[PDB]
Parts: sequence; structure tokens; C-alpha cells
Amino acid sequence: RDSGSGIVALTNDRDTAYYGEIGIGTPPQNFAVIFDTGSSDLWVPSTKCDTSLACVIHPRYDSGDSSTYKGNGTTASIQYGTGAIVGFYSQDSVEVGDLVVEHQDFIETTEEDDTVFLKSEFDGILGLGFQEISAGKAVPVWYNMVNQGLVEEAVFSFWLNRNVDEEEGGELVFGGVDPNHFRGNHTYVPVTRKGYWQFEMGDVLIGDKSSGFCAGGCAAIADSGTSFFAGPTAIITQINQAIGAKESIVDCNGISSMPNIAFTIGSKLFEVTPEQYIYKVGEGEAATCISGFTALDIMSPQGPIWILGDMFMGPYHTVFDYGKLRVGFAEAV
Ligand SMILES: *[C@@H]1O[C@H](CO)[C@@H](O[C@@H]2O[C@H](CO)[C@@H](O[C@@H]3O[C@H](CO)[C@@H](O)[C@H](O[C@H]4O[C@H](CO[C@H]5O[C@H](CO)[C@@H](O)[C@H](O)[C@@H]5O)[C@@H](O)[C@H](O)[C@@H]4O[C@H]4O[C@H](CO)[C@@H](O)[C@H](O)[C@@H]4O)[C@@H]3O)[C@H](O)[C@H]2NC(C)=O)[C@H](O)[C@H]1NC(C)=O
Ligand SMILES: *[C@@H]1O[C@H](CO)[C@@H](O[C@@H]2O[C@H](CO)[C@@H](O[C@@H]3O[C@H](CO[C@H]4O[C@H](CO)[C@@H](O)[C@H](O)[C@@H]4O)[C@@H](O)[C@H](O)[C@@H]3O)[C@H](O)[C@H]2NC(C)=O)[C@H](O)[C@H]1NC(C)=O
Repeated sequence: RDSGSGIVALTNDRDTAYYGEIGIGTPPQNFAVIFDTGSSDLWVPSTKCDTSLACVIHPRYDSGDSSTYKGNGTTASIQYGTGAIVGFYSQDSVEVGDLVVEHQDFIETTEEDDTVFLKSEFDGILGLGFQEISAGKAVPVWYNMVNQGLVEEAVFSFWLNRNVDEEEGGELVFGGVDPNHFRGNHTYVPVTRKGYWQFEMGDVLIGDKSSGFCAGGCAAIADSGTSFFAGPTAIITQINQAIGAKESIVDCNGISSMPNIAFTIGSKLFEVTPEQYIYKVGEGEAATCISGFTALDIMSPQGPIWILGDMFMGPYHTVFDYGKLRVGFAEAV
């Protein structure tokens, strides 16, 4: 018997990535998978991938051992940074949060860029975005969940633990919201373009006044798969100066003197402190403090795009409300 809580416990790897276990096939084949609101496919290493080290060192899906496996074979290609992942589609049963999602299309990977995925603790990615941005326009896991009636509410939500010393890395809830992990109300903004979890954002404040560049209305995406913030160079440039910044972007030891950065979502200020937006790769005084604000210029018909990753979704409990097409943020506890 498999039903029906919808809870997934998340592992936190040095605040950089969050992953949980899913099962594919019967009998189930277990994979560590990042839950990613920025992409829409499910993919895992395949037994048919013999030229990439990542597939060889990670657990691999074997269709010959699944009695529910149904061949497809449609090829697909997904760019990850400079390289890419490549594979073909298959169908099988997927168990996420003890919900058995029947006939799920997913990608068996044939090749993986070893620079990103060789030393990953996770094996795959479970995409939680919309169908429009799936490689083969596959029906995403969450849509099948909704379609099979496996959830009481048409929302899913994230608690990401930012304290890497604790034992709970985080928690992802399919079909509800865990009231233990936020305080006060969520602020809800509607989805502006449907493929991405995308909404309208206001002006970005450095210290107490305006960056000007987003005061006319920017676009932004909640992407559980990214750690760092990414936004237009025109704003990132100003942030770099007010912080003392110099591949990456460095400083340190002046964190407490830096200003808070604040995003204006739903006519409210969501503030991020230096402690929350500076990443610390070291530990002592040979430590390396790195800025989480990376420059990235992508257009959309709604304006230049901000990516708000785990550094934002950590302090701000995030609800993805599919039934009302809206995203909500609340102060996390
Ligand atoms: C190899 O894989 C690729 C990648 O997936 C296949 O190419 C894609 O296949 C999908 C699925 O057929 C295509 O999406 C559909 O497009 C339809 C036309 O827009 C649309 O009606 C579909 O939306 C409905 O269904 C989903 C749920 O899908 C169920 O049924 C399919 C059948 O295979 C399964 O794949 C799923 O697991 C699931 O069982 C709902 O979420 C959606 O809201 C729609 O639901 C209506 O219909 C349901 C009954 O069908 C009913 O239950 C609902 O209440 C509602 O009335 C879906 O978007 C996609 O277009 C296609 N890609 C391309 C580029 O064409 C490829 O076909 C496959 N190849 C082989 C050889 O198998
Ligand atoms: C945190 O968020 C909460 C929202 O989730 C806030 O509480 C809500 O506040 C609004 C506005 O004050 C209330 O909405 C109004 O309620 C009246 C009366 O509702 C009653 O009658 C209707 C039938 O007409 C019935 O369906 C209801 O069940 C009630 O019996 C409506 O007529 C108005 O049009 C309007 O919707 C919400 O009711 C209220 N919700 C809750 C759960 O309290 C809360 O104030 C926020 N807190 C802070 C600090 O901002």
C-alpha cells in the first residue's frame, strides 16, 4: 500500500543544493533528485549511458528490471551551462512522497556533462515547472499528480533549512503547506507567463534607496534548483560596488558593514541581509566569502528576468499555487 502523505524529506549539501529520494519502476529503483521549479522534465542516469563518468558513478535506471516500463525512445537535449545532458524518453511509475504517479514520461540520460555532475551528491532532477518548457513537452510529474487525484490541494511548497549544521535539510510538500515552517501570512503574486514560475516584481533596493533599473516593473522566477540570485548586470553592478566586490565575485570580513538588499513583491519589502546573500566557502581566516548576486541578462515579453534561488527561498517559505496560478512567500521558521 502506497498513499498518501505527499511529504519529501530534503538533504542539504553545503547550502548549495537540496535533493530527495524518488522511486522509479516496479520494483522501485531509488534516485537522489533535485526538485527544481526552473525546469519541467524528470531525468536520471540510464544503464544505456557508458561514455559519461557521471552515469557510471551514480545509480542508473534499468528498464529491463521494471515490469511497468514502456518504451518510447524520443530523443531530447538539455543545456546545463556550457555543456548539456542528452537522452531519450521512457515511461514508468514514479513514487514521490509515497504518491505513486502512474505512467510518467521521463528522460533516461545517454550523456552528462562531467564538470557539473561528476561530484554531485544528487543523481537527477525532477522538474516542477510548466509543460511548455519541457524538452519533449512531456506531461510533468506534478501535472500527473493533479490528474490522478493524488493531492488534496493544488499547491506544493518548500522549506529549505539554511543552517547546514542541523540534521533536517528541508522539506517539500506535495498537495499542501507545512504550517510548522512559516510565520505570519504569505504574500501572493499571480503567474505572469506560464512555463516558468514567473511573476511581476517591483524595484530592488540597495541599502535604503532605488536601483532604478527595476522600478518600472521587472520579471522574476522562483527557482528551487538554483542557489544564488541572478539578475540584470545593471543592478548587479551597483550591488557589487555597495558591497565591496572585486567566475565569481569575492570579499569578506566586512559582511556586517554591508547593506541589506530588498525585493519589492506584492507591494512589500522582502529583505535579504548580508549574512543571507554572502556565501562562505572557507571556515576560519583563510575562508573565502563570495557574493550570491550573479549577473545574467535574459529578456522576456514581461521585461528582464530575475532568478531567485535557494538564498531567497530559504528565508522565505515558498508556496507554488498551481490551482490559482500564483506564488506566495512568507517569513520562514
Ligand atoms: C514519447 O514521449 C513524448 C514526451 O511525453 C510524447 O510526446 C508528448 O506526449 C504528451 C502526452 O501524450 C503530449 O501531451 C498531451 O498533449 C495533448 C494535446 O495538447 C493534451 O490533451 C494532453 O493533456 C491532457 O492530458 C494530461 C495528462 O496526460 C495523461 O495521458 C497521457 C497519454 O499518454 C500520459 O502521457 C500522461 O501520463 C497522463 O496519463 C492532463 O494533465 C491535461 O490537463 C489533459 O488532460 C485531459 O485529458 C485527460 C485524458 O487524456 C483527462 O484525464 C483530463 O481530465 C483532461 O480532460 C497532454 O498535454 C505532448 O503534446 C507530446 N509532445 C509533443 C511534442 O507532441 C510522445 O508522444 C511519446 N511517444 C510515444 C511513441 O509514446
Ligand atoms: C493574513 O491573511 C488572511 C487572509 O488569508 C487575513 O484574514 C482575512 O481578511 C479578509 C479581509 O479582512 C477576510 O475577507 C473578508 O471577509 C468577509 C466576511 O467573510 C464572511 O462572510 C462570507 C460570506 O460573505 C463567508 O464566505 C466567510 O466564510 C465569512 O463568514 C468577506 O465577505 C469579504 O469579501 C472578505 O473576503 C477574510 O475572511 C480573512 N480570513 C481569515 C482566515 O481571517 C488576515 O487578516 C491577514 N493578517 C494580516 C496581519 O494581514
